[PDB]
Amino acid sequence: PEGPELHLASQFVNEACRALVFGGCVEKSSVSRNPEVPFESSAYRISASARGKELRLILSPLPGAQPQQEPLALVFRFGMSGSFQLVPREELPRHAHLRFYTAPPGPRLALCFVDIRRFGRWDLGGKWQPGRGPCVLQEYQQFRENVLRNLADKAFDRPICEALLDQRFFNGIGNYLRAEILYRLKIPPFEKARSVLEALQPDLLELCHSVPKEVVQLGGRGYGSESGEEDFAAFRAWLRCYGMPGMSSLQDRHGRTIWFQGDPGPLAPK
DNA sequence: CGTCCACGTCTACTAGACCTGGACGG
Repeated sequence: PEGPELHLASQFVNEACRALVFGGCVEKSSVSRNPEVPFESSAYRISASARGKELRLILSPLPGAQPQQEPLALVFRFGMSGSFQLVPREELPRHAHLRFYTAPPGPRLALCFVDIRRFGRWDLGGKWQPGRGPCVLQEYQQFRENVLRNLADKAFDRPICEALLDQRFFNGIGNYLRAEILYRLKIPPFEKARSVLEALQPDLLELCHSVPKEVVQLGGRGYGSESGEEDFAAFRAWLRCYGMPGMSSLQDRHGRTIWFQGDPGPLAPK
């Protein structure tokens, strides 16, 4: 999941749970390093919101539910494969590591946080991760300021392709979005970040918002989409650069691949 | 059978580590 997938996931939770009531406990699958979720209620509603590469769930007891519960918040990161699914209670799609169960009036479902590689995390406390910058989709102006007020930061000495993954200033931008963003403007991926940003103080900071936004409007599951699935053709078809034939690719300093076209830029690995 | 790759953080000292599974090579 990148920012758009986080957003689509939060909006899926909100749509798919609009008319559901949950009940019972919050069940974490075995070998679940992540913490148990201490929360029981006989009738609760679930909602979500996204920020950057994080997603917040809110568990909200209906009036009169038992045990007494104050609404609880949980914040998820998706790692390389996190996702959410609403499934029939007994047709659990492994490796569903956290499970929320509908309550009886109706067919029994489980909302699951499904994470094959188990790189995802959650933490108790509905708090955004300290240090993540603002959301490039939902807090653009803040996002933009937090970049321009901070170019002295040594994060900006790095190639622009690397700086774009720094979640302290580009919360939500991942590996496919960085290629697509840089490609739209033909900025070499290994130009220096500060040089490309100081020019501002659509440009690069605007495309950091509207590019991931385009993916959200495709709807569907974005990068998460499955072959042959209908939203997977959409996504593949939207990509112009990331993994496309006729593009170059190189390894950045952390071993992540940056796709691009043409000039690799001054700071390339050589 | 294998090796390599993948939408990202974490954390223990800039590499590894943490994971499963799909594509494809022999």
